[PDB]
Amino acid sequence: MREIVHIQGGQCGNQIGAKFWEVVSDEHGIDPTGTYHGDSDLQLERINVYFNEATGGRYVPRAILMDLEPGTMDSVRSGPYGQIFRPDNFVFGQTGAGNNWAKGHYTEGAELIDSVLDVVRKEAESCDCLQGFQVCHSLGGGTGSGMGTLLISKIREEYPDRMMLTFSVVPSPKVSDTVVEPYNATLSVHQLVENADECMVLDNEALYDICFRTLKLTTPTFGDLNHLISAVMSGITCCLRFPGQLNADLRKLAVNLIPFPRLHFFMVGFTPLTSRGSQQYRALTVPELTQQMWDAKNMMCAADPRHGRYLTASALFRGRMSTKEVDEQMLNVQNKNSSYFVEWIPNNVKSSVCDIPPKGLKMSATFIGNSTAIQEMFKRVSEQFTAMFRRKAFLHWYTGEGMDEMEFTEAESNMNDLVSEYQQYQD
Amino acid sequence: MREIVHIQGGQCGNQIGAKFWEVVSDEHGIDPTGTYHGDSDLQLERINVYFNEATGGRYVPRAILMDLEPGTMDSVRSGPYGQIFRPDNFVFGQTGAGNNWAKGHYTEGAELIDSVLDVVRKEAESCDCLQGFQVCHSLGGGTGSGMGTLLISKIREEYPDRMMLTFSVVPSPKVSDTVVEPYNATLSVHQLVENADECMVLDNEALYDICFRTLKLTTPTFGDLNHLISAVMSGITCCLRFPGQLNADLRKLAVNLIPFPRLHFFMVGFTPLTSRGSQQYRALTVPELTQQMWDAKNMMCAADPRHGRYLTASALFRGRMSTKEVDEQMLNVQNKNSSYFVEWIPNNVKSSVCDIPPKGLKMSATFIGNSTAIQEMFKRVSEQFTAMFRRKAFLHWYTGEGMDEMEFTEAESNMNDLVSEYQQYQD
Amino acid sequence: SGRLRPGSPRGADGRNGLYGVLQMTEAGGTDSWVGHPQIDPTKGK
Amino acid sequence: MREVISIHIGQAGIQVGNACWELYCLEHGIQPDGQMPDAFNTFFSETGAGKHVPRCIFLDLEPTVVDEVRTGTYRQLFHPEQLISGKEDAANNFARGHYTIGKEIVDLALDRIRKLADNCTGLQGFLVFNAVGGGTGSGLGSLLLERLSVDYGKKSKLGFTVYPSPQVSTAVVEPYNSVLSTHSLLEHTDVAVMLDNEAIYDICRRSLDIERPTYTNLNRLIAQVISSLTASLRFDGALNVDITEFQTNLVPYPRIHFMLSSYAPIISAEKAYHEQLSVAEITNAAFEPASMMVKCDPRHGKYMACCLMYRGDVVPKDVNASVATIKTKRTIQFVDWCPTGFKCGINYQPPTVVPGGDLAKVQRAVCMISNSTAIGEIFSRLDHKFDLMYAKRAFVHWYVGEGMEEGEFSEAREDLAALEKDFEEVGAES
Amino acid sequence: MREVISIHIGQAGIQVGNACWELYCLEHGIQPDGQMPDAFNTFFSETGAGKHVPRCIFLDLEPTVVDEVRTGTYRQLFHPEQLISGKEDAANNFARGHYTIGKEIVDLALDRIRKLADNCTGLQGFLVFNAVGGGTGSGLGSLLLERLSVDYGKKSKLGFTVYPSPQVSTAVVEPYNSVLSTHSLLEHTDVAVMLDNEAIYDICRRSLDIERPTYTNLNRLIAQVISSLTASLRFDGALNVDITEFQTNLVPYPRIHFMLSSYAPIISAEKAYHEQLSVAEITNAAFEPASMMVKCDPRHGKYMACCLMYRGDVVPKDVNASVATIKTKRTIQFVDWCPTGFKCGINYQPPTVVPGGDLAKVQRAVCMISNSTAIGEIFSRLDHKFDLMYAKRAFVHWYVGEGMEEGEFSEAREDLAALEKDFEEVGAES
Ligand SMILES: Nc1nc2c(ncn2[C@@H]2O[C@H](COP(=O)(O)OP(=O)(O)OP(=O)(O)O)[C@@H](O)[C@H]2O)c(=O)[nH]1
Ligand SMILES: Nc1nc2c(ncn2[C@@H]2O[C@H](COP(=O)(O)OP(=O)(O)OP(=O)(O)O)[C@@H](O)[C@H]2O)c(=O)[nH]1
Ligand SMILES: Nc1nc2c(ncn2[C@@H]2O[C@H](COP(=O)(O)OP(=O)(O)O)[C@@H](O)[C@H]2O)c(=O)[nH]1
Ligand SMILES: Nc1nc2c(ncn2[C@@H]2O[C@H](COP(=O)(O)OP(=O)(O)O)[C@@H](O)[C@H]2O)c(=O)[nH]1
Ligand SMILES: [Mg+2]
Ligand SMILES: [Mg+2]
Repeated sequence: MREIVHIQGGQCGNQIGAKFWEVVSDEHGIDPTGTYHGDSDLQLERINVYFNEATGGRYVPRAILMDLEPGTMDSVRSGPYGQIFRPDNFVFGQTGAGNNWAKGHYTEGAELIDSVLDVVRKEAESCDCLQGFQVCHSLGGGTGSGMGTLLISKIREEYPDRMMLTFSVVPSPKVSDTVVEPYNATLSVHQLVENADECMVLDNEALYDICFRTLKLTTPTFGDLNHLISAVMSGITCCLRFPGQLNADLRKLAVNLIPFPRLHFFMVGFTPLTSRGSQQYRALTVPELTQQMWDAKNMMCAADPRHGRYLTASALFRGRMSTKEVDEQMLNVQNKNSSYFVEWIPNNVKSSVCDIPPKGLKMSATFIGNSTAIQEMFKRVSEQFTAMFRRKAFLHWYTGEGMDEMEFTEAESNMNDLVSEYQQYQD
Repeated sequence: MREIVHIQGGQCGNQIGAKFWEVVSDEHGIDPTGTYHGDSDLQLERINVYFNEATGGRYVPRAILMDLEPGTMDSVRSGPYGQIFRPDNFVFGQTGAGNNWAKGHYTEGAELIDSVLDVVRKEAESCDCLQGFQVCHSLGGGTGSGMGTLLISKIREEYPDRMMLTFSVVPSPKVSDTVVEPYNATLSVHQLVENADECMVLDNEALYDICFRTLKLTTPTFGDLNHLISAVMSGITCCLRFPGQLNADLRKLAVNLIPFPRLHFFMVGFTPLTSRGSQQYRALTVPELTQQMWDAKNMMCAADPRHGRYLTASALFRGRMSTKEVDEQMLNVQNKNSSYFVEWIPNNVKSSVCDIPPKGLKMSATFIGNSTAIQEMFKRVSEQFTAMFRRKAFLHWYTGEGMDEMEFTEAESNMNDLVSEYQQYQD
Repeated sequence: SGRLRPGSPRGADGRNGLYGVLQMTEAGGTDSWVGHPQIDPTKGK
Repeated sequence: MREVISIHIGQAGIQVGNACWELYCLEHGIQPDGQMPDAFNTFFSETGAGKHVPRCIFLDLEPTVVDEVRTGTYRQLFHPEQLISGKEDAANNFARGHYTIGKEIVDLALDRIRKLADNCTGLQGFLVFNAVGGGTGSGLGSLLLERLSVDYGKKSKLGFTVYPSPQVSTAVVEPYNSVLSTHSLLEHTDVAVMLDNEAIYDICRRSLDIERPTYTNLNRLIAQVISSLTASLRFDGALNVDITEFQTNLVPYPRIHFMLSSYAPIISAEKAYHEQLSVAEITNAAFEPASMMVKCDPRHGKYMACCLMYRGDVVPKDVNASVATIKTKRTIQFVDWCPTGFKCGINYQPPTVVPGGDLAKVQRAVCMISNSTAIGEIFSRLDHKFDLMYAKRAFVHWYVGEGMEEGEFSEAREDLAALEKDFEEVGAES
Repeated sequence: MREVISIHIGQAGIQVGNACWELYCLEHGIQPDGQMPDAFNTFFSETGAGKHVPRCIFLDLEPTVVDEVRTGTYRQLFHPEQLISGKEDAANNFARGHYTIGKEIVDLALDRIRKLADNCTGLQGFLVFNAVGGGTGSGLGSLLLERLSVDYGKKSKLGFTVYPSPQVSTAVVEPYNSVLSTHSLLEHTDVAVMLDNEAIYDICRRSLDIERPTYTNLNRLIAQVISSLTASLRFDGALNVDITEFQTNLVPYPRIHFMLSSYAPIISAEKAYHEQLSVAEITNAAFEPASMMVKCDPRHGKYMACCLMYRGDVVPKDVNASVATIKTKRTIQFVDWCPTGFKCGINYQPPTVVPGGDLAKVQRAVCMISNSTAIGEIFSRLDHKFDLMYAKRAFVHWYVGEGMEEGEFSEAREDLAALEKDFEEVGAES
């Protein structure tokens, strides 16, 4: 009876969430038409976490699609599993932010958020208990970053005691898909640190490495990256949707993975990822997944975990398994490389067990890691912002929408403060 | 549960192990697909020594295939029993060694050896207990000689308490497959004396004589030659894969056969070699097995046993056998010709019995000999090296990768030291 | 009432998505590389 | 919905647009009468029962180029009164087209713009097609952009203007007309795209291997540049790029908005079967200096920002792989203050080929438009040639008589001087 | 992946290449149009759907031989821009091929290897074909190897080169071009193979039994020599040898890299039935001077290193026995400091007969490449005739007019002069 409200923002958020809602609907066994066709009573035991009951057995998701370009909302309704979402949740604009963080937040976003806030209030007050809010967006954009972080500010000042899981795709240091990546990202982090309770960091080049090195996929397309991100988000909330031996909901991971309130950026990789030619050769055991769990290449963040010590790590094992084999492997990794973990918080990595695995999987695990190794990623965005701000390049679009010079200095201020605190605990 | 991790290096090393995993799986009963089809419980009792259990009854060998030319991995994959290996264990590069020891050890070795040790440490840490590593290569080439000795020196630093069983195909006196055979051998033997715990010396010219005199084979291909060495490699570990009356594992033979750490090169022979015509005429008894064991032509090394005295020799008898003819025949070979044995060791020869014979054959035995007559094999290659080194022939290629002239002098200095040590105990 | 949606590109072998790759079905298929990342199966000598 | 109004000024605007609208009908299946046997909404208007009318006006003082469209094969596609004509042309004079003969026609033009603006729901931009070498495209072109800015504030406009070549000049007063034309291109247009004739001439002789190309061959492939740029509003893909997206990614400074253009795969018919069309090599062909649509060397300056309009069956990994190899090469130079310099946009429909055209059917396509500091030499050669003819007061008495006086040559000159110091100061390392 | 780029300079290079690419299509089933009805990666790149384009360039100053490829039966096979032409020929002038009319083509050339370099994954070597007798083969050949050295360092450029014969020569100015081109050939080419026309004339007369051979019949068996040594990269064998295998095993000193060539069963159709071709017999016939590609007696010198490439049903024991028979024989003499004088290479695929050719279908063939001390007798021959013409200063005003000065001939003479002492020093016992 724990509910989380799902909100998708921007082209990145709408595309990831559409593939995300396909997976959890496939996991819960509901057809794209909207009825139920699964063969287990455990699937229907907890559907209220993601679905609202409707007349005739229809299960409408708790999804609110919010964006600027109407082509994006036309894309999700055209594809499969696009008829499950209610059109009353299809709030959208016409102008398009054009990757302008100032346009999506201050000028244009005022005329849309008042419509979005009414919709998310409708979904919140319908359910009895709000576990939290799960939003998906990116940081380099302007539709999902400027307007998405505006939603985080307004929904936290009205719901202050509820969780906030943000799955954000940060800009890649290696490759730039837009020109205004550090302008949008540093302004988005400036809003997310005081408002978002738990922030998840994704990036495209880490998804591309997994699909080539581990998964060995010839043509990893645009939708293949979202499927692994979808596998992440179905793994975080495995305690809410399914019973488990040791329970770990969103607040369970909130108190465990967050030592200090500013340090909440995490990084997650999915464990049983193998190539199609190597499925029959590998033996799936608890030590086998654990070795793949702590490898640097299996992580969906380009931050190198060998560089920075782990403050706190969490694992969400799924399936029928021996509980100390999960436990002793956490003790096994604590002793083999103790320097890679932090000292003043002893016994960093700690786990949970759920007895319901995903479909077709005998065993799986979702690993959440709060490490100080993420500071090298943020300073890469920070050094790009400082290089561009000294010449004030690509800036007159931002100040044309009502953004003064002070907001960029404050955005660089706490960005350097955030990487200072991560570096301070690394010593 | 005494595991052996197998590594194959170079063109010759990949081909010798391709027939090796074909023979040892045929003894244990694994089909080329991967399932088990043996008719005895004892075959599956000890399969952990060479195979890893996988999901669905699949068995994967503890084999790492390494080279620099992708032609040979096409040869082992297209050949029979080539699908059993782990696809993750196919670690190699694309540049090709070009039969240069310096290139195989210094230039491209830096990028290759980093990835290979990750595969090897994965295989070693998976099993509970290690017995040793069984590597196979040649000393005339550069893809398995320079790269293999770089691996052997690196793996002995990581695991100094585990033995190193290496198989080397040394250059021929009569012929030469490569022009730089003395350059490749004298640098490789300079690395094998301090890293490899014991070496078993093989060569084609002794195998060619065996394939024509005893076997009477019309067309001995390299597939024919590979089976003769591979039949030994099953017989060395027969006490490990099978229970026996007098067990002798890979450390049993190490302390018995090796008086001094520098003297660890052996001349090897497989005993019950018969032609197809003479199968019915020869009666498989131990006394006639002993005379074929101690025949000079049956040795698979070109060094003639009549020239030098045996320091210590060992026999690995297999089959339903009683232990006087195991002992009296080894006693009779002492008293029949005591001049051919070292005086200051009483009962130089040695034997052990395993009661499980190979497939379809009643009696079998594998002979290991550590004799001082192998000095002329090292004397000849040292003689061939000093002729080329004085004129500096074929050296501008070797010094291109970064080998100075001092290392060639040090390699030759160890050859004269090693050939004098064998002559020291011969007198 | 909408937008023209052309076919999203599929490389080879009809790999529609990560359904088989994740949910452990249709194993034994071809891969991008087995050794060095440049090479691919069924290509070689 | 996504709506764009494409105005066509001067003879070069009509001839490019006549080829541009040839390609638009074949891409969306529109028969030339206007009857289709929702991608059409970007350039065509739904009209009653099975009729589609373009969202364009063909305005030119010269009647003979407009009347070719009226008697041509597209007599029924276009609205009859969209094709605004005039009595006599501007005679390659900026003074006539902007002051005397263009005043009575531009008032009829804004009436046409308002009716086309009310029909469309959400207008996203203006694609102006003209040439700065002629009087009508410069004089009336500057006049049209003045009234459009005050009538429609903060709304994007894209300028595809053909500039004179250093070697080939079809008229004598082209340096005079270009300097007066570029006075309006700074403060009014938000995006200006440089074009040049002799560079596209050089592409046709080498890539298309045609020995004597005509203006029709130049106009057919510049249409492919426009259609690749606007393909995101019509056809969706992995990474859509809006028209308003272009201004934020390609205009770092308000007076720096001139951009080069490049269409990467330009392959003739028999050439294509032998050629391996790959994402990596097409991206490498995009940055090749002879593939520039403007006669300029990108090696002289440094790239400020870039946008890559990918089309066809392109996986997003390969463009990611291609961009990484582009950054590694030392032959190109990026400016020091812009580490994130690439915009990538993938569309899932390959570009259609007109029957009888030189271009062959290709599965992939990359349109390369970049903001560069190498564009400064293109304005310098026009600046130096302008001051040579102005030194002895040649071809001034034509401009003096019809409205303009001697002062306006000075402010047009010194505004280009402010432009020339803008490129040199910004491109200089700090 | 393994691949080699073939480069053919000059009329001798193209005509061998016409015979070469005739042969390479037969082992891979490629029709002349280019459609196979995956071992072709060494020479063919899979382009599009079912079309293979050769990994070659046909560059020549004279257009009269490259258009024969264009108008011939292999029109559709080769890419049209791949074949490089020129306005005028070198007219057997090394100065024209290197300085005056050679620089304008080599810039277009290096852009074409570069695109074949990016298309291919891991390059094994370059196979360059030229003849030192002509100005195109010498001049453009000397330029092209120099540019590949500074662009692709330490890549094994394995060369096949045609040299003037003593008895029969086709041009007066051959000794001048041979000495000049050799000076660049020492410092650039890693592995070079010696070819001479009159020895193949004796081969066609004695073994193949043709009274009047033509240049087409010469290059048909030359292409068999090229295909046999590269067959190890294409098809798997017992003892494979790569391009990098040859340079580290047949080059004892960095300037002593002039290896001889020989072929085995050069046997006509009716001669094949009666001949008992065995591994021992074909090895003995390989080392005979009758089967040598170059008119030089190997009995005068010592074999420093020899490499045998076997194709077909070769059991490894019989080639192991044939090594012992040659070394035991007193007539074949080795140098005293190289006991390991031989290298064996066994491939499993027999050579493919060209239909309509003079060679017969044979199960077994051996390509004998040997590094000897008898090459210096060829270079003592070229040194003597070069000094004869240079004494009276004949045919020098053609060269010094076209860019060169007098000094290049003396330095090329001294550099080639040090070669025959180097071949004498390496042959003398110690
Ligand atoms: N790309 C392209 N450019 C053209 C074409 N036709 C003419 N031009 C350019 O236009 C220039 C001629 O001046 P215009 O701007 O066309 O003259 P105008 O706008 O008609 O002004 P008036 O001639 O006075 O009526 C030439 O220098 C060409 O560079 C064409 O078909 N395609
Ligand atoms: N083996 C072989 N040699 C040839 C053939 N054709 C010509 N040659 C030799 O090549 C020599 C000249 O080679 P090239 O440099 O290629 O002649 P070219 O390219 O025409 O040079 P120019 O005459 O200056 O234009 C002649 O002396 C011939 O001996 C041929 O078809 N096969
Ligand atoms: N993994 C993944 N990344 C995406 C997806 N869509 C967009 N992105 C990333 O988001 C960035 C562009 O953001 P954008 O869509 O313009 O944000 P918007 O302004 O909210 O629409 C690029 O760097 C992409 O890599 C997606 O479906 N999956
Ligand atoms: N028994 C056996 N020996 C082989 C085989 N292939 C090559 N050799 C031997 O290996 C030697 C050449 O070494 P090489 O393969 O070049 O070593 P590499 O440089 O590591 O590849 C020759 O003397 C051959 O006799 C094989 O399949 N079986
Ligand atoms: Mg006109
Ligand atoms: Mg010629």
